[PDB]
This record gives sequence, structure tokens and C-alpha cells, in this order.
Amino acid sequence: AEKVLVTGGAGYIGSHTVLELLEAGYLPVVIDNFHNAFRGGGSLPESLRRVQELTGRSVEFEEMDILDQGALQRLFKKYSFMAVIHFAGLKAMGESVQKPLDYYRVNLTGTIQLLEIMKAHGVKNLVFSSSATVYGNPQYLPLDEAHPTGGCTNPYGKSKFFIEEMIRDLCQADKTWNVVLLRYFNPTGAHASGCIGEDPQGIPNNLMPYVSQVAIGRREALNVFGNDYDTEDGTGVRDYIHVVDLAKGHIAALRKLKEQCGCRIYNLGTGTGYSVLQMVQAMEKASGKKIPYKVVARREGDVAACYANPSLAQEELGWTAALGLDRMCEDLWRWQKQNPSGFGTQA
Amino acid sequence: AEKVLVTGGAGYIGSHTVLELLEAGYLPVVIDNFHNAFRGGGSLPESLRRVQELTGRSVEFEEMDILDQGALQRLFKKYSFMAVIHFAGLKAMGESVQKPLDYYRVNLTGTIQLLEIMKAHGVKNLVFSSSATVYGNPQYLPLDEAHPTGGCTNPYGKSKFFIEEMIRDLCQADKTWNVVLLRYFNPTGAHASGCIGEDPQGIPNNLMPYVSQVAIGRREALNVFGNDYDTEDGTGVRDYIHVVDLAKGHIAALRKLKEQCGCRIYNLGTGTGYSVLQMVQAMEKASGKKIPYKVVARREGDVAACYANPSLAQEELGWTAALGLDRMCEDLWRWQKQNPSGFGT
Ligand SMILES: NC(=O)c1ccc[n+]([C@@H]2O[C@H](COP(=O)([O-])OP(=O)(O)OC[C@H]3O[C@@H](n4cnc5c(N)ncnc54)[C@H](O)[C@@H]3O)[C@@H](O)[C@H]2O)c1
Ligand SMILES: NC(=O)c1ccc[n+]([C@@H]2O[C@H](COP(=O)([O-])OP(=O)(O)OC[C@H]3O[C@@H](n4cnc5c(N)ncnc54)[C@H](O)[C@@H]3O)[C@@H](O)[C@H]2O)c1
Ligand SMILES: CC(=O)N[C@H]1[C@@H](OP(=O)(O)OP(=O)(O)OC[C@H]2O[C@@H](n3ccc(=O)[nH]c3=O)[C@H](O)[C@@H]2O)O[C@H](CO)[C@@H](O)[C@@H]1O
Ligand SMILES: CC(=O)N[C@H]1[C@@H](OP(=O)(O)OP(=O)(O)OC[C@H]2O[C@@H](n3ccc(=O)[nH]c3=O)[C@H](O)[C@@H]2O)O[C@H](CO)[C@@H](O)[C@@H]1O
Ligand SMILES: [Cl-]
Ligand SMILES: [Cl-]
Ligand SMILES: [Cl-]
Ligand SMILES: [Cl-]
Ligand SMILES: [Mg+2]
Repeated sequence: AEKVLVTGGAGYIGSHTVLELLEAGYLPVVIDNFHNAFRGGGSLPESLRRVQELTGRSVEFEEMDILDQGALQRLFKKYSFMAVIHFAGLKAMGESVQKPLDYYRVNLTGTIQLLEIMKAHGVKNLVFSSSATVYGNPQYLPLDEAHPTGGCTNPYGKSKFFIEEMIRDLCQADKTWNVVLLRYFNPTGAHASGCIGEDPQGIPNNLMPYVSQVAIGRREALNVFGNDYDTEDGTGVRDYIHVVDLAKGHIAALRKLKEQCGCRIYNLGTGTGYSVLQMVQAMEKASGKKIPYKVVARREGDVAACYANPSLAQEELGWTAALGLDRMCEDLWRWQKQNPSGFGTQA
Repeated sequence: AEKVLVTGGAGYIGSHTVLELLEAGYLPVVIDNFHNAFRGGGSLPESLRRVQELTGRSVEFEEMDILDQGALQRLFKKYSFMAVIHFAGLKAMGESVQKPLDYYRVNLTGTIQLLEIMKAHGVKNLVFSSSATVYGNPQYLPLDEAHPTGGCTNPYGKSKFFIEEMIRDLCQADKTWNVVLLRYFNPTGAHASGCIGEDPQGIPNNLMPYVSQVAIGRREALNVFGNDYDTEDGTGVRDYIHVVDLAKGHIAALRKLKEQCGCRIYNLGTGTGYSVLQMVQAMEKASGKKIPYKVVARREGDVAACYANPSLAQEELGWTAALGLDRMCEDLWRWQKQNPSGFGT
């Protein structure tokens, strides 16, 4: 009977998570300001309109910015939330380094405000979207939760780190709060229906969408950012994790909250690292198309290799990433093929 | 632009700095929300009313909160600022650990709003009130700017480190910004006049005001937080710096901004550390009163010794603290004796 508030719920990870919540019997209330989500023909973001169709369950949604104090207050007054899953924020589009204040305002002040509003309304259960970037340049691998944090590169990563810190202090000061900080690795793939997925606007900054776009025939070749790293093939290595697994990890996080767990931090990754070339190859296999690429200059601030140690999460969260590489690629391909130009309003 | 905005200008360090600004020929505009400042009988906070009286120069003031975006907008439209000295914030009333959100809201969100307005109005010159707390538990002494920072014990100190980091990022992103981050050590003392000084409410958390309150007779005895540290006498050692010198350091920071220095960080300390007992003794000498004390348990999170390496500030800012221990004690006593109840009741 008590709701779960989902901020930034119309985005990539958020939409997939709303779907999992609905299927698991939860009742979400979703907010988003369309900063990086496509408007549908109706009131709902297209992503969520599709989630409603897929699940056969209604999606409760309000267009709203987490920076809008009054709206946020009214929302918390109107419903009785039992928890909040916070995805809303700015993510690097390689942008952060150039616009620190936007990241500090949206991510930092936006989250402080949300926490204040939560406290004031007696909602002290949170699931926070963190990231492997908080670990900075890996000092060792795989990255376990004990790996040093902070020392992050850009404003985006620092914003995530500062937020983690704040929540940690909050839990320390008030034993009644429960917060699960989830450090995601590299989310990829799409819901198996092929109806929703990652919907980038313009030239994708991330690997996977660029690859699929080449495979679909929109882009000519993949620009590989350096091949001189200290890795097996010289190309960057990352722990790619299926968005569906990631979304399910959120449900696990809600259950953890119910245990009155205090502050907990978990990596959400598969524990397996793949290089850029390995991802291209898997995409060629999924797509049944050759995927050309060209090696270009390294990208500023890029790390050589990053991958998780997912044992804490398996142990404490009762969660593991069930989907493999081919699944990720096949699911991404399905979304891409069925939606050559991403989301669009209904015909 | 011409004017200098002084946030939290009605506070301890800020009011002394406003005085110095006025004496140096600057034109300040002060804002404060009275969160930790005493209101006078007029518009001005008592501290500033006094500064006005002492300098014979007017104090331009506006009561407002840094968290008020609308008020910030109006302020920046009304005046043409050339720089901003940012003192406004919450300090540990030992509190931080217990009220993180208040600290993060006022210190982080407030500073971010200020930086935004500054950016909006093209006022990209800032002097920020930082603290030696950012260094965390000292790895070596004295503390130079190169010592590691972050990994702060508390929400208050963390807030300070996060702010420095944000400012660093801002300066990186926009080379037109100039920012001087001043890491204060342990501010003490008062203006020579004895008319203004630190005005704590309730039982003071800091050593000096507690000491002065014992001497004046407001407190029975000083509780000494441990005598078993690895210090010459077993008690905590700190770099006590006269608030007047600190205020003067802000003027040196202003001149630094004019060089188009980008982001610079400096310690504001004397480089001389004194123990709790040494301070007690020096205050007995200054006040002519006895200051009884009792040794109690160590205070959670306390560091044995902390003091500055003042070289960089001397070399780069061209500033050094001139007033020593006796002077600090003499000035602190005068303020306390002459104002037994602080600014008012
Ligand atoms: N995708 C990744 O690789 C990745 C990795 C690390 C952590 N994260 C974090 O996880 C979260 C979700 O990432 P994602 O890939 O789904 O990104 P996304 O951009 O698709 O999702 C974020 C959603 O937040 C919304 N939003 C942005 N600012 C808002 C505001 N002020 N008020 C309300 N809504 C606002 C956007 O419109 C968007 O729908 C983000 O916080 C992101 O930083 C993602
Ligand atoms: N005194 C110290 O020992 C010490 C140590 C190092 C750094 N600092 C920092 O130096 C600064 C000044 O310290 P101080 O001793 O003068 O403290 P203070 O409390 O006397 O001065 C702060 C002033 O800011 C005002 N203020 C607080 N919140 C405000 C808000 N939201 N809007 C507007 N005004 C607001 C308060 O009313 C007060 O007058 C603070 O940033 C403090 O954290 C102080
Ligand atoms: C949303 C997000 O948090 N992105 C961050 C994440 O990126 P991260 O590197 O994890 O993820 P990407 O998808 O951008 O890149 C994955 C890998 O593919 C490579 N690649 C990617 C795209 C492309 O067109 N060509 C190519 O060769 C990258 O160099 C990397 O080796 O960590 C990086 C390093 O800390 C940061 O710089 C990014 O801001
Ligand atoms: C760990 C820390 O960051 N603490 C704060 C404290 O520093 P800090 O601890 O240095 O300063 P204090 O004035 O509180 O104490 C100075 C010394 O006196 C001792 N003492 C103090 C009071 C008392 O009643 N009895 C006693 O014995 C302390 O143990 C210490 O050794 O004030 C600074 C501003 O002034 C703040 O910037 C700091 O956030
Ligand atoms: Cl409800
Ligand atoms: Cl007045
Ligand atoms: Cl003016
Ligand atoms: Cl001094
Ligand atoms: Mg393990």
C-alpha cells in the first residue's frame, strides 16, 4: 500500500527499474523533467508508456524537477512513500569537466534537497544510483567496495562521491535511516521485448549505442579511443552489465532496506571485463553484420581497465547478474533493430 | 566593479575583516542572516554597528540568507561587485556530526548558489573561508599546503574540503575565475579596541572562549580534554592565530585575485603551536585571574597537534601573522572583561 518514489524514472536504467518494480508487485510513483528522456504523444514519457503496455500496469507519473522544492514537497505530502530510488541527475556526456556547476547543482544540491524533503516527511529509506567512477583510476583490480573512493576525475564522478559521503554521514548520525548505495558498472542491453532501451539523443558518447548504430547502418564506423592501453588487446576493458540485471538489483536493494540495514554499499557488475574489440565482435555476432572501426586518439580521462568484484552483492544483497555477454548483445540488437531511430511517439 | 561582497560579515572573523576592509579603503557590502550574530538596536548587527563606530566609516548591510536565490539575484543587480569574501556558513558547535543535512544544506548548497550567481553576474573573484581541518589527522607537522586533504573526520570538515574541490573544478573549467582558498588555523583574540570579539552563545565548544569565561567567572573550571597525547606536555597543541592578522590576510587575498592568479590555496597560521596548559597560563597572565582546570577524557576525534607551515603564504600572498601569544591573550581578555555578556542580552 505504501509507494516507492522513483526519481529520473523515464531514463535508461529508471525505465527498466520501473518495469521490474511493477512486475514485482510494487507501486511506483515516477518523476522526471525530460532532461534526458523523450516525451511521448501523451503525458507519459514514451519509455514509460511502453512499460505500461509491457506490464499491463499503470504507471503513476508527474513531470517534475528534483530542484523544484515546492513540487517535491507537495509530492511527499500527497503520497506515503516507503522508499525512494534516486536515478535523477546529470551524467557525463564528456561534459562535466566543462560545466562543474551544473553537475554540482543538479546532482549535489538536488540530492541534498531530496534528502531534506525525505527527512521532513518521515521517509528514511533510500536507494541511490552511484557509479564505479567513484573509485577513480583503479589502484588494483578487481574493484571491491573497499577500494579507495574519491580522487575521482571529473565533476560528475566527484558529485557521486560527495553524495555517497553525505549519505554515509547521515546514516552515521541517525541510525534510523537505511540507504543502499549502488555503484553501477557499465550498463548495457535492453528489456527482452525490444520495446525499450537506451535512447541517446545525437552522437552517442558511450560505446554500445555507437556500436549498435554502426551495425544498424546509421554510423559508418566505430571510432576506437586508443589501442595502446596496458590491456590484452590495447583497448579499454570494462565490466558490461545487462540493464535488466541492474534493474533487478534495485528490487534486491528495497528488500535490503526492509532489513533495517543502515547504510550499505554494493557494486553492481558481472565481475567480467571485455575490451572494446571484444564488444565489437560480440555485436557482429548478435547483429549478423560486420562492424567497421577506426582507431583514433585516446579520450581524455579514460581508464585502461575497470571491472567489479561482485561478491559482496551476491552475499549481502542476494543478487547476481544473470545475463551474459551474448544476451546483452542480442537484447541491444533487438531494441536497435526494432527501433532504428530510438523512441518516437505513437503513430 | 568596486564593491566587495562579504558574506556572513557579521560573524567573528567576518566583522574583523569588514573593519580591516574599511580601514584599507575598500567598500564592503555585508550580508548575514543573523543565524549566529547578535542584532543591534538598529538595522545593523551589533558587531557591525561597533565596527562602524570604530572606523567612522559606514557599513552597507543587507539582512539575507545565501540560500535565498531571489535575494541573491536582487543583491547582485543592486550592486556591482568586484569580489566576494565568503564567510557565511555553519561551524561546529561540535554539532556537525549530529546534523549533517544542516551543514550540507548551508555550506554546500549555499556556496553552490553563491557561486552560480557570481558566475551569472560575471563576478569571478572569490576569497573562501577554509580550515586546517581539511588536512585531517596530520601525517606530518607543520602542515604545508601540499599535505594530503580530504578524508575528513566530520561533516563540517568534509563540507569544507568538498567546497575547495568544487572551486578547484570551477577554476579548471573557466580560466577567468580567480579564487583564494584560505585554510585558517585556530582563530583567537579580538580587535585591540576590546569592542568586538567572538560572541558564543551557550557553553563554548572552542578552548579560548571557554578559558576566558572561566577567568571572568562565568565558568567554574576548564575541562582539559586529555593529557596523554604525544605532545611536550600531554595536552593538545594548536596554532592559535590572532583574528586581526587573519582579517588582514583577506586583504592580501584580494590583492592576490588582482594578479589573475586562478585558484590558489594558503594556510593562514603563525607556525607556532601552543598547548592547552600554555594557553591557560598565558590567559592567567593576561587577565590577572586564576583559571582552575580539571583533566578529563580525550574528546572524540581530537588530534594531538596541529600547526601551520606559513611559508607559502609569506612568499606568495606576501603575508605573515604579526601578533603573538601575549597579544592574543591580552586582546581576548580585554574583549571578555569589557563585555562580560558578549554583545548583548
Ligand atoms: N548509464 C550509466 O552508465 C551509469 C553509470 C553510473 C551511474 N549511473 C547513474 O545512474 C542514474 C541513471 O543513469 P541512466 O543511464 O539511466 O541516465 P538517464 O539520463 O537515462 O536517466 C536519468 C534520468 O534523470 C532525469 N533527470 C535529469 N535531471 C533531472 C532533474 N533535475 N529532475 C528530474 N529528473 C531529472 C533525466 O531526464 C533522465 O530520464 C544517473 O544518476 C546516472 O548518473 C549511470
Ligand atoms: N572560527 C573558526 O575557528 C573557524 C575555523 C576555520 C574556518 N572557519 C570558517 O570561517 C567562517 C567564519 O567563521 P566565524 O568564526 O566567523 O563564524 P561565525 O558563525 O561567527 O560567522 C558566520 C556568519 O555567517 C552567518 N551565516 C550563517 N549561515 C548563513 C546563511 N545561510 N546566510 C547568511 N549568513 C549566514 C552567521 O549568522 C554568522 O554571522 C565560517 O565559514 C567558518 O566555517 C572558522
Ligand atoms: C556515463 C559515464 O560515466 N561515462 C564515464 C565512464 O565511461 P566508460 O569508459 O566506462 O564507458 P564508455 O561507454 O564511454 O566507454 C567504454 C569503453 O569504450 C571506449 N569507447 C567508447 C565510446 C566510443 O565511441 N569509442 C570507444 O572506443 C572507451 O574508451 C572505453 O574504453 O568512465 C570514463 C572514465 O572514467 C569517463 O571518462 C566517462 O565520463
Ligand atoms: C576536529 C575539528 O576540526 N574541530 C574543530 C575545532 O578545532 P580544535 O579542536 O582545534 O579547536 P578547539 O578550540 O575546540 O580545541 C583546541 C584545543 O583545546 C582543547 N580543548 C578545547 C576546549 C575545551 O573545553 N577543552 C579543551 O581541552 C582541545 O582538545 C584542543 O586540543 O574548532 C575549529 C575552529 O576553531 C573548527 O574548525 C574545527 O572543526
Ligand atoms: Cl500513498
Ligand atoms: Cl544600526
Ligand atoms: Cl554598487
Ligand atoms: Cl597572530
Ligand atoms: Mg567477496
